[PDB]
Order: sequence, then C-alpha cells, then structure tokens
Amino acid sequence: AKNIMHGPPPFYPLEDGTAGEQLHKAMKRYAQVPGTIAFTDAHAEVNITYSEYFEMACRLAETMKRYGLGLQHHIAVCSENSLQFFMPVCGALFIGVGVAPTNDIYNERELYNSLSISQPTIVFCSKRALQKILGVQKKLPIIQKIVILDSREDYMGKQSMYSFIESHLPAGFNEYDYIPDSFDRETATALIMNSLPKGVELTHKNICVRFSHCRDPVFGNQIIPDTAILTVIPFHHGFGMFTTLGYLTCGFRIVLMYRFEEELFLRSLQDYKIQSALLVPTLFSFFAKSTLVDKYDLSNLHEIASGGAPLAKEVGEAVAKRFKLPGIRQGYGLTETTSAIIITPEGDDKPGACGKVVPFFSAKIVDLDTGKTLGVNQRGELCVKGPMIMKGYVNNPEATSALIDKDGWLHSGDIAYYDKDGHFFIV
Repeated sequence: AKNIMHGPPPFYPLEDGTAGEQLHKAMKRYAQVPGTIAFTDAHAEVNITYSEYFEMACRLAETMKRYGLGLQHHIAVCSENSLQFFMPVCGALFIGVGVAPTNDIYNERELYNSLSISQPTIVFCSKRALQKILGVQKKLPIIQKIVILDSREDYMGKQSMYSFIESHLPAGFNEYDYIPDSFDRETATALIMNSLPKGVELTHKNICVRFSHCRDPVFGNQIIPDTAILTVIPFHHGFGMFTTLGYLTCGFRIVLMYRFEEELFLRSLQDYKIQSALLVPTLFSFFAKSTLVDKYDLSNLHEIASGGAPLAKEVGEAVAKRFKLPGIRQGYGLTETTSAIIITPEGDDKPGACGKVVPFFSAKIVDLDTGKTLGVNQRGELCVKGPMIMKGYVNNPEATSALIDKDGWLHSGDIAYYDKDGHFFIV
C-alpha cells in the first residue's frame, strides 16, 4: 500500500470531450490569431499557420464524413515527416475515424502486415510512399481510396487532398461553423500504432490523458506564446506522434526535417530560436560525438527530450554538456502506454533518473518470479497502471493478457527502482 507510487493531482482538471473535440477547441483558438505558426519545414523553409491547419483539418474531417467514414472505419497515414502529415490525423480525430500511422521506410512485406492489421479504407500517402501503397492495395481490397499529401494537383491518377475535398464538401463550407463528432472516449479507437509487429489500439481517453500531461507545467510544457520546438522523431513513432499532437494543443511552432543533417539541425536550433529539441535514442549518441554545437548560438534552448525513449545515463550527460544544459528531460513510456508515463518534472532533474510518475498513473516494482510489490531502493520489474494504457493489441487478446493483468497492471519487463523522493531509475 505504502509501496505503490502514485502521480500527483494534475495542475489543471482533466478536460471533457473526445481527443478530437479537445484538439479542435485548441486549434480553433490559435487559428484566430493570424500568423501563429503550426509547422515549419527546415528544408523548404515554408511555414504553415494554425489558421491554414485548422481549415484543412476541418475540411478533411467533413470530406471523410460525406465520403462515408465513421466510427467503424480506419485511415492510414504513410509519409515521411512533412507539413501535411497531421492534416488527416486531426481530421479523422474530429469524426472518430481511427488513424494508423504507417512507417514510410517499411519494406513491401512489413507494409502489408501493418496495413493488414489496421485495415484502412483510405490511405493518405506522400509521393515517395505511393509505389509501395499501390503494391499492397492489390493484396488488400479494404483500401478503396488513396489521397496524395504533398501535391497541389492530382498525382499519378490519384487525388490530392484539395481535389478530394472538392469532390465531397458542400458549396459554402465554413470551418468555424464545423462541430466535431461526440462519442464515448473510453472505447472509441483514436490511433492504431505499430509496436512480427503488433497493432496497438489507443483510445480517445488515452490521448485525452496525454493532452493533460503535455499542457501540464510540471509534467509537460507550459503554454507560453512564440514557443518553438524542433523534432526529428518520425511521426509514426509513438514518441513522435504524441509529442507533436500535444504541441498542437499548446499552439507551439513545430519545426521538422524529413531527413537528418548535422548543420541544418544546429542552424535550425539557432535561427528558429528553438526552446525544445526532440531526438531519437541513436541521435543522442551522435550529438555526444558532435563538436560543431559550440559554433551555434543556442541560448534559447531550454531542454532536450526523447518523448519517453530509453536513454543511458552517460550518453544523456554528454549531450547535456555539449548543449550547455543541466540535464536531459528524460522519460519512460511504451507504445502500449500511449506516451511517457514516467517523466522528469520541470527543473526536478536528477542524474540517472527517468523521472516521476505522471498524474492519473500508478507505478510499482515487483519480484520477477512472484509479482510481490517491493519497496524503496529495491530493484525489480516495473509495472504501471493508468488511463493511457492501450485498449489492447488489435485482434490479439492473448498477447494483451500476457502484458496486462486483470488488475490493470502492465508488465513492462524492464528492471527498475524508485528512491525516497519518488524518482524512478531504469537499470
């Protein structure tokens, strides 16, 4: 009883409504302030405002509604990180259509398996990803429609977003009149992520709880205007999807790169006055080697995070030293937990620790051959319970039961311990 660690109350009370309603409300606010940048392409230098994004998200939402999609349908987004990636994501969330972010680097065999699990009716893909999508469509009849993301005109006989929108939208559609669908957030499929890989069913409730964390001044980022983040995390990764979505609710500027480059990354950090940089685990190792860092003005940079990805103590300290920072904004989480359920609290950084338990969550350490709850400073298997835990693996209840027990505890498999202050450490 005294050995179960619980997250504190959330700074703000949990917001009502679905993930789509919650996202629509925020984006609508930032839409009405002209020039508020949602996304920036570091390669192309193109900026897209929240007003452009809100309009496109609302238009795609209604278009998919009139096309015939509802709660029983899914869509796939298969692209490299781009300005248009989140347009179908936001649009589908508004109407309760489950989104399946699909790895654009997948081979034909892996792509089939992923799409086979999520069974999408419409696939939104980039020009680069089209050839593989056409191949898999021949094997999967469920895919009835392919829409091109990064094209203004029609591409290879396939409709662009704009042309697809025109085919279904009423003559005088007003995005500020648009109202997102209301449904049971506890059960409704929001996203289907890939963890032979499995499909992870994440509910609207799952994302609603993440939306609480990301706007939390302790466990996320405080909503301060003119705040920009640079992310090189693939948007189909859990750590890339649920950080970026959260940044949209905060009204932040999200600077992106479809490909990593050392100089472009560091110049983007400097010129866009980035306050938060997000790396994948192996890019942390890269920047421990990088020496160019000193040549750039990174005085605006406040933190470096992964989004909950595993990071070794020594590598974390070396990166922090390069960027002249006290430490890394660490986190622990799995795809099956939506996002990070153990996060470094703002300013409360501790060497080695991956943070404290997030609001609404509980964490315990157990014996590996008993399941007995262990105490402070004692090493064992890390188990978590909270409303961000997935609904289950898609069409695989046996793998779900092996991971999540009847009390709602998820068994991560990782060895951990917590100290007397509540900080967790991955061994």
